[PDB]
Amino acid sequence: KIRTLQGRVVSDKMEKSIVVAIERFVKHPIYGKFIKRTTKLHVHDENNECGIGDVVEIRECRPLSKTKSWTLVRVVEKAV
Amino acid sequence: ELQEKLIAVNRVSKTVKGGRIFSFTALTVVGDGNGRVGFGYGKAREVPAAIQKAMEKARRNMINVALNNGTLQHPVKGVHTGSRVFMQPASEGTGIIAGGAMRAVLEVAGVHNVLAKAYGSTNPINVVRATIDGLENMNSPEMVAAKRGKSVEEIL
Amino acid sequence: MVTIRLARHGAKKRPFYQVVVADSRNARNGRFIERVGFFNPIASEKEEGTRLDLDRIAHWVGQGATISDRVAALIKEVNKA
Amino acid sequence: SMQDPIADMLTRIRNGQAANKAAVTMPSSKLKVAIANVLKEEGFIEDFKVEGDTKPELELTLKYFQGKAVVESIQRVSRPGLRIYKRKDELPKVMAGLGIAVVSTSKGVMTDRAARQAGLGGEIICYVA
Amino acid sequence: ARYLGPKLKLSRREGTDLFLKSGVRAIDTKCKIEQAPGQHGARKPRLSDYGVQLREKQKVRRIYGVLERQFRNYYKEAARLKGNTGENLLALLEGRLDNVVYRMGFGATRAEARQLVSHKAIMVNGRVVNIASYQVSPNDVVSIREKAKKQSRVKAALELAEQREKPTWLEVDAGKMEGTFKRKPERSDLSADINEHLIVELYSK
Amino acid sequence: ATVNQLVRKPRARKVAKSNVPALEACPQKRGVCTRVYTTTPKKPNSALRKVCRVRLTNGFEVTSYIGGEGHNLQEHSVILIRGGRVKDLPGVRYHTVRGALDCSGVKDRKQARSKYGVKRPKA
RNA sequence: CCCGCAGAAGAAGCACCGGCUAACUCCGUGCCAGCAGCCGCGGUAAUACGGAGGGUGCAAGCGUUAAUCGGAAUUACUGGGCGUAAAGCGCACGCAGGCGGUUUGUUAAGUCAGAUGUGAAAUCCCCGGGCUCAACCUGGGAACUGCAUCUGAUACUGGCAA
RNA sequence: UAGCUAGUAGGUGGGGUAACGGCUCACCUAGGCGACGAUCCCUAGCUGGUCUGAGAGGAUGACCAGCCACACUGGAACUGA
Ligand SMILES: [Mg+2]
Ligand SMILES: [Mg+2]
Ligand SMILES: [Mg+2]
Ligand SMILES: [Mg+2]
Ligand SMILES: [Mg+2]
Ligand SMILES: [Mg+2]
Ligand SMILES: [Mg+2]
Ligand SMILES: [Mg+2]
Ligand SMILES: [Mg+2]
Ligand SMILES: [Mg+2]
Ligand SMILES: [Mg+2]
Ligand SMILES: [Mg+2]
Ligand SMILES: [Mg+2]
Ligand SMILES: [Mg+2]
Ligand SMILES: [Mg+2]
Ligand SMILES: [Mg+2]
Ligand SMILES: [Mg+2]
Ligand SMILES: [Mg+2]
Ligand SMILES: [Mg+2]
Ligand SMILES: [Mg+2]
Ligand SMILES: [Mg+2]
Ligand SMILES: [Mg+2]
Ligand SMILES: [Mg+2]
Ligand SMILES: [Mg+2]
Ligand SMILES: [Mg+2]
Ligand SMILES: [Mg+2]
Ligand SMILES: [Mg+2]
Ligand SMILES: [Mg+2]
Repeated sequence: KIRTLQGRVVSDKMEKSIVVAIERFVKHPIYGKFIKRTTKLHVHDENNECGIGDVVEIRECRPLSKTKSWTLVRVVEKAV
Repeated sequence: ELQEKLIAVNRVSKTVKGGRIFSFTALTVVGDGNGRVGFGYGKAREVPAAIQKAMEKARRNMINVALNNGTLQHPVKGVHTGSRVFMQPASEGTGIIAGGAMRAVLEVAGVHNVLAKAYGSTNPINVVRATIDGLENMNSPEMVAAKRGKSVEEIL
Repeated sequence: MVTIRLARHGAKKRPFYQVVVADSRNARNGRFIERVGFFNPIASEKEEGTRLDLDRIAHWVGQGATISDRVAALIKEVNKA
Repeated sequence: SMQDPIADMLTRIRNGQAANKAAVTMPSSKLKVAIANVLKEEGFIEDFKVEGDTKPELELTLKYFQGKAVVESIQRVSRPGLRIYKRKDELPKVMAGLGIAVVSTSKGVMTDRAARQAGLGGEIICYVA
Repeated sequence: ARYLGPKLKLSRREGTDLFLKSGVRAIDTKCKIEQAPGQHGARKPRLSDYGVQLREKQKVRRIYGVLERQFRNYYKEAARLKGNTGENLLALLEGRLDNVVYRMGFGATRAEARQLVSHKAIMVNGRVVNIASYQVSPNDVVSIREKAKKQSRVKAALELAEQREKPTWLEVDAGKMEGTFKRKPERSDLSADINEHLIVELYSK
Repeated sequence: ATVNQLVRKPRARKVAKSNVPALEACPQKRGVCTRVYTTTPKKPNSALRKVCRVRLTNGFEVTSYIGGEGHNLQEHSVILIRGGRVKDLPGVRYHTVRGALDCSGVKDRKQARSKYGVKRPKA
């Protein structure tokens, strides 16, 4: 019962870290239409157990660096 | 027992060899405080003759509408060539909130509490017909139950 | 020091105090934490001039909130009933 | 391309009413059957049936009272380009109660008058009056 | 403020009697009520809907002595209160202290009642009131003070009130110079010559 | 009209243009006269309108009509413009205030007296 | 705040009157002087200029000017249009993107219901109370359309499989 | 305003702050942000709220309250919870 977010992975070139393209379904305040405003983050990737195009679940932890504030807990649907 | 009213009087101008020929048009409305209501449009060289023709054509070609107590059964719209009208019922006390020919036709139609609005051109000739169409094409609980095969209490 | 005091409001010459718990650093009529009861010194009869919350005031006095002289006088008056 | 079969069904019904057609035929759907059930229960149509096993055709029998039609106004509130979701506290009332707002709720498809009693909202499919 | 000019002029402009005089004599015996004031009188004015609404509002304003700034607030209060806006405005106007005094009969004219209230000859529930727009509540008692209970004008007012029609919602004891406001007046208990629906439509323009 | 188009490019309110820009949102503005002269209006009107050229404190050099029958305005004077255009005068859009610091009120006028800065006649 | 003194005595002005907009006659003038927010008026009978009388609207305020919104459905999500008034790319292919036929099962993200925390107080509103009424202050409540979490529902969209 | 960024993105190891952190240093990877508008230009304190508008909305943030920045201008540090 810990607040977590699930999203794709876009880049793995950085050492021991990845990025997550969190996607959501937000309703427009004015026109009342549902859109997809994505959100990018920097997630710690100890042991580099991830890959590009993979679905991951993350967790909010202490800031590891200037842009790092999230860490992963597992990996699911390791599509190639 | 009728209450005839005059909405607008205009002056048209023909053109002939001699010059201009001027005629007068009159728009009138007739009502009785109940569902009976009608409109008339007359043209004549004299204002009294035009209004008399308008009254004669308005006393005939009348229409029947339905009111709950003194208001509209439900909000309703009316559309004509270049005039759009919206009119909804209200509570007893606020009166008639409308402008131009609308407040002159509803008053003789007997509707005492309504909120109305005009969108587009506000020409009296078109707005009177739009209001008449809007009052005609509105339904009552008994009328809608007669076609839906249910009861007024079941419809609510 | 977190304290319980009287913030003044109302029109001129007809004040109306509210017993609130706030830090001593903050202003009188500015920032506070909780509002506990009011006080109308010019109130007439058959009209309550004090509606303090004794349970809530004790909840803060047990944590360290001090009490002003006027607040203590009002507490004594309301306890005298 | 076809992207709104419910709206296609509503337009077929409206065109049949306009042309004084007794019966309307269309492809069948699990939601179209539910909508026709609500329409039949509310009396806007006489009956509905489905024929076939792999390519089911749904047939509706329209109702005409005193020579004219019954369904004077029929709209598609929610559309694929703009989905409409309203709670129970702000459910619409078509014609001040003389119309029906078909609502898909967590229990099924029902009118606004029946959904408010159950105390649940959902999607507003169409307005009929 | 208050209007200090002629009153029969306003009555002629409105086309009917507004009860701004004592009523000992008739209106025709004092002025030409059928003729509008000014050089261009003796002809019936031909007015539009806005004009007739303005005349309907001005008739009430001149009858009750209220001004536009104090009448718009009354209209706002009537609209804010639930129920018929037009009836609530009339009820609030009738709830004015000067109007209540005039209805009871302690003052021959509403202006006289206002003057008495200003000069502090009237108390409500034993407490004096110095405002001519005090809102009277049901079950209230309005009595004349001892210092001004021996007024020839204050007794001629009752002598004219007994000739005039009596209010149903009020009670009065002429011997004690006292009256009771029983209930809030209704629409049927007022005059039928005032079309209050012309004021709501005027103020919602 | 399409909801997607509205989301992508929003609906923009057309900008309102102020017809009195020299005042810089100020109702009244003091200035120094530069040239007072008569001007000929356009059709169908035919008259001679008193018009002064003024230089405000903000640096704007503009034009102002002079109302009333007669005036004492001259060069190197100081006036107070208020705003308001003259339609039959294509090129001036400002009015002056009578009874100003140096502008004198009109003479022998007893109607609409407040608009021309004339004192109440003793009676 | 209350009680005696004498005496109507010390206390009303502004704007407008051709239509829009409620309120007209006379006198001086003569496309001159001039008014003006728009239509516009004035070139010898001007209800439109200046003055007088009268009248109307407000009132210790009345007019003018600057700014915002409304009317303006005249940026239209609610709430508009593109044959001829302004509006369909000269025509096709096509990435991202937007949308998507039909059945079952499951997940329950959007959506739907309830609960908890919070959404400061002040302000709006409702029911009252107190300054001789009101403005003003004040008690309680509602509301703050939101956000986060949990408990669930599965009709629709979407994720997965067949 | 269609390309920006080299302490720049990350990692390892020291140093440093009351505390995590390129906050700083030495080295190693060439990455990071950006069409869902990076970068650049102009204007502007923000909110509870206020005005108008029935309503969605539009304008604005004076006085009451909360948050931030400043004390002639540009930087600096000590004492001190
Ligand atoms: Mg138009
Ligand atoms: Mg006043
Ligand atoms: Mg008129
Ligand atoms: Mg004038
Ligand atoms: Mg003349
Ligand atoms: Mg004149
Ligand atoms: Mg005069
Ligand atoms: Mg708009
Ligand atoms: Mg258009
Ligand atoms: Mg063309
Ligand atoms: Mg064209
Ligand atoms: Mg083409
Ligand atoms: Mg599908
Ligand atoms: Mg969910
Ligand atoms: Mg919820
Ligand atoms: Mg009270
Ligand atoms: Mg609050
Ligand atoms: Mg599915
Ligand atoms: Mg898709
Ligand atoms: Mg380095
Ligand atoms: Mg270390
Ligand atoms: Mg380190
Ligand atoms: Mg600034
Ligand atoms: Mg609007
Ligand atoms: Mg802002
Ligand atoms: Mg200085
Ligand atoms: Mg410094
Ligand atoms: Mg230190």
